[PDB]
Amino acid sequence: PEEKFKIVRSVGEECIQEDELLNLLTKKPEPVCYDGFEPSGRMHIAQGVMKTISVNKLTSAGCRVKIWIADWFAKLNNKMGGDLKKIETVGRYLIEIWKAVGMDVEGGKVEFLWSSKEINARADEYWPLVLDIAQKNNLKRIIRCSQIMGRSEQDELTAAQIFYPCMQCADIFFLKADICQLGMDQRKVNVLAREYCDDIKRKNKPIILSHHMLPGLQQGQEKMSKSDPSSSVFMEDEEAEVNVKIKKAYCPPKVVEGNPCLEYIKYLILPWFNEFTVERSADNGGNKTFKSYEELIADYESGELHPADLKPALSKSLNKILEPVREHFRKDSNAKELLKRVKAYRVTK
Amino acid sequence: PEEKFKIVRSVGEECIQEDELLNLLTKKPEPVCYDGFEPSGRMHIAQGVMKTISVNKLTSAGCRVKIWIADWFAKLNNKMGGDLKKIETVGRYLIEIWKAVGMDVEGGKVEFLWSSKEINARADEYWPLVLDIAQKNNLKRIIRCSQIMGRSEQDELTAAQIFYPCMQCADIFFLKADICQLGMDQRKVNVLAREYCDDIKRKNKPIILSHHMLPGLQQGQEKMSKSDPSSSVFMEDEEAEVNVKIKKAYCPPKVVEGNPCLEYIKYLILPWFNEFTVERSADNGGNKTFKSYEELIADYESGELHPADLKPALSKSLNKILEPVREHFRKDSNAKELLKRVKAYRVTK
RNA sequence: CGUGGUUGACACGCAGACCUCUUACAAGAGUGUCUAGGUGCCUUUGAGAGUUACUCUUUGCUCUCUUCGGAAGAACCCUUAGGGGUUCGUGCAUGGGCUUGCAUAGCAAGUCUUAGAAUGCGGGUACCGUACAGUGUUGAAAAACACUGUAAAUCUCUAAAAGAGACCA
Repeated sequence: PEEKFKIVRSVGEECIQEDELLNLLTKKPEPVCYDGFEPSGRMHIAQGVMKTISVNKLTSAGCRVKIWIADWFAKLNNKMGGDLKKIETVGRYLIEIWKAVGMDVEGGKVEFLWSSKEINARADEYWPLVLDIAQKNNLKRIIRCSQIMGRSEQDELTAAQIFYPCMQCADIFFLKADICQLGMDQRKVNVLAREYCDDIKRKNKPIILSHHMLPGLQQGQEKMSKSDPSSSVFMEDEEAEVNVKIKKAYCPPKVVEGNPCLEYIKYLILPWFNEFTVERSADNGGNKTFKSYEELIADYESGELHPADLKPALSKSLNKILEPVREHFRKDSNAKELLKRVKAYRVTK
Repeated sequence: PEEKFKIVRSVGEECIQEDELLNLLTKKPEPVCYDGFEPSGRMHIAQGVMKTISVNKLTSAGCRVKIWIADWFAKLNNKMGGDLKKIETVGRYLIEIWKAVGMDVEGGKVEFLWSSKEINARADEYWPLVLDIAQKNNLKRIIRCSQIMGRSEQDELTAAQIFYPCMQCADIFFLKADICQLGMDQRKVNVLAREYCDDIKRKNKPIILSHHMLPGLQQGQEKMSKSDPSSSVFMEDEEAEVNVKIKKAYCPPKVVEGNPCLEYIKYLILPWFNEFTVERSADNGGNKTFKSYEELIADYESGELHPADLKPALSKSLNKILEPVREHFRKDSNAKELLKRVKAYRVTK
């Protein structure tokens, strides 16, 4: 159990009630983890590789993982202008992406569940939960959750966006989930679920495992934005595109704070390869291999590792990571058509 | 058409866009009318007999009438504490009451539709309408509709009670409704549906027919309350209960304004029996039979008709109206059991 | 846009733009790459009929002499040399004066400037120079010329279409 605990706890940066997590792992052989994904356009790296890492860690720990393809949820936040057909193509594209990048789907522990299909099949189960969750929460509490949409409390919220936290909270119980492994931006809704548990006096509250939000490639971008293709590495970005984006990426020398390249290495490269190799000429200290983030940050702060050397190794590593996805979308005709259609779609806020 | 227009218009006190109503009657042979009824406990007189009068008027005018048994709508407002089983029992009790009092169900123009069964059967049609209606409407607008629940905008509104106006507005289109024949307290949500039509650019807006709210038997009670059994005549109230309630009813002499008994005569006795007879001794001017409300108010204000005579004749007329319901619930075992169970239930606000 | 090479090849000066790199931009660099269009000509053209949702408005596309009497220019038929014959190229908007009420102007309305070509845009034209692929040809290269097609790749790619009201909800 302690090994399982360490593995899962490594997935998220924040864990609410770690003791409950440990008890769950000891007592339940196959805990249920989920994450919810709006098919909101081209997938950037945090959705593909970081989520693959988290999910594979969870499955290796013995957990079952439900990937929630949030198609009506995409509509409610007006993605692709609310066209369910374009949403469905986007979701199929996303599923193909996770398959190609190395999601352990074949292990039989990962299930892709579509929100519309599942809720339609069992609406009698679902909507009562939505309605009650609303009933036990006052309005301001729901508005506070709007960040799950990438929207602020000051935004003119369409009342469908007041819906949105309600069904997302309901999903936790409809899916019978034990671990809420989601981004920090989902935290407010996840907490809501525990609050609801108090109102209904349900002892077994869901765990919250909040993941780090990978910053955007430009300065001061706490999170990647699909609206700026230049700040974000997309799963199907060509090697030249990746190289250019990384080259332009913010990376002041000897400054670790807010250096998005370093977080890319920390959260993407090291968790994937377990090591990071910087290839340099003999005059430049030669090749150096880093097995921990601490070594990288130490040499970077000292100035032994200069951004000019850091970024090329970085780009090479991401290109290696992304090559299987490019190959899949090049070889598989259905994935190729899905990607063509997705790239043809205008991204809506 | 003009005869049909007069008949229908006589049903509601307010009619929005009367001209649209006239065109509707001229163009569509069978206009579809609805009203929604929360199975919220014992049926007080205005829910049974006045609605029978209105519905029979509409059907006599050739309209189709859908009686909406709003059981999820009942749950959302915590009626009977939100238990669908007591809600269903109450709804069956209401249907039995409407059958017994003389609802023209045999005519084939009145359809009792359950919110649960209908919405569950066609959720794909229903819930998108709810979601879009919410999407177009800002939150303050939804809260303003809370009166449809018997709740104020200052009440701690459960977010289910923000659901409630949206679901009710959606009902209008889900039922494909042409005439919203409902109480004045529904007006705000009814108007919402017309506003929605502008937003979706739907030319054919639903006609809005708002009924008078029958006052409670006590002074200053603009509407009957199920929380005060003494102020409300229940359809199954025994003759003695009716007599006592009418005796205690507010009825100052020569004062017409705010006099409930006169309102019952105007809205229940005349529309039912087309006349009302006050039986008096020869020394008290003998029996007098009134064919119109103007005669009633004139003689009452003059003081020729004293409350001591008005109340007995009034109670006699209500007892005559209610006797079929008492007989039904006495003879039919299923109705008898339903009434027993309903009377056993605590009314929740 | 200038300097020299009289001339041209060919060099210097000016400016910009594209491509890579020194990164985080900024900043900087690099001949790494790109930078002549004009000329003159025609062009307000009546009215009707046919051309899809049903009808109406606005068009677009087709059939008759086809506003100043539009085949402008092109090309083909012949033709003594002046010509004719044949096919095609056949667009949109405003004015200001006078005149009816408005202190005057807008605002509501009538003829006139075939259209004040008067003012604009658009398009079709033949010549020049651009490059390119072909062809001949002078040239060891560079450089030079006759012709061929273009310079906006290209086509309502309409399945006529935009609105209003009907079938009627």
